[PDB]
Amino acid sequence: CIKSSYAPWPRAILYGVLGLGALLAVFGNLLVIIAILHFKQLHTPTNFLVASLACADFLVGVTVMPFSTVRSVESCWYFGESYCKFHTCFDTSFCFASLFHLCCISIDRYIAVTDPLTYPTKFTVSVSGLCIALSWFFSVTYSFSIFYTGANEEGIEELVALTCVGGCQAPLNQNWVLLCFLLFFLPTVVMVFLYGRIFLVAKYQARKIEGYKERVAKRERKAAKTLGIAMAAFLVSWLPYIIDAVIDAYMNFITPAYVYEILVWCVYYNSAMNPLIYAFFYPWFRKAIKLIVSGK
Repeated sequence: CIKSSYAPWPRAILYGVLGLGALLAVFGNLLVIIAILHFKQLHTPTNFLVASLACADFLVGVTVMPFSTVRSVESCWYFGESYCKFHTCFDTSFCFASLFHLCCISIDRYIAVTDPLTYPTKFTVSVSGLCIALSWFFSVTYSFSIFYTGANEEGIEELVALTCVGGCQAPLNQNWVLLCFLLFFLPTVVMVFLYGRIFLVAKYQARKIEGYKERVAKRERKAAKTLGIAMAAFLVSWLPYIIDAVIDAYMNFITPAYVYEILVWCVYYNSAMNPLIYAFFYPWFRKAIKLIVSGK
């Protein structure tokens, strides 16, 4: 439809800031899916969740990432109008599957920390399997039934570029934006509450071990930084988008297209940081990754 190219200034550093995320989310994730399969020591029921999250994130990195990069910098979608129906249905499922995987990971961590004695019996491969079969089903029966059937555009077509050629977007309407808001919100309160309880337990154990403020301070800092890193990496990536989505539906669609693409990448990018935080932050994973890179 000859839509305005909307080309940016020659400061095209964006390619070297957007493509690196795809390279990370592909290579560092494929290197994690191998360390859980080759080695026979990492076959624990709590590592299957991490492997499933890694696969769901590698799917994003290998399918949606590059096309999203091209669409965001060039603002013109040169890949055919056929894909627009499938591309918008891939990330909508994969990101929510990753969010629910994070929810079960937090639940698992809370169960392990709060209840250490009867941990093996209460959390087996089945529960790990059950967690995986629910999140995926959840990310598939929402994305397909809300986005593929085109039931999210029942009234709003005033965003001149859904009514064009070569334009693809996800303009949630008034009714279904509340459903999306709840989806993102439900698995966040539980995770925050569980991490708060874990931090309180860690502080109590640090208090018990010593006995001196100068000594408890280091333990508190150590126990708080690990949780805060994950909390920030999740919130500052997911929050920006949901806020924008909730504000244009009830609001009369005021949002320049040159920022919406930037905002979406904020949710996407959480993909490049998820494996580097949940896998590489530990000694064991860091040894296996080192061995895989080497000849052996």
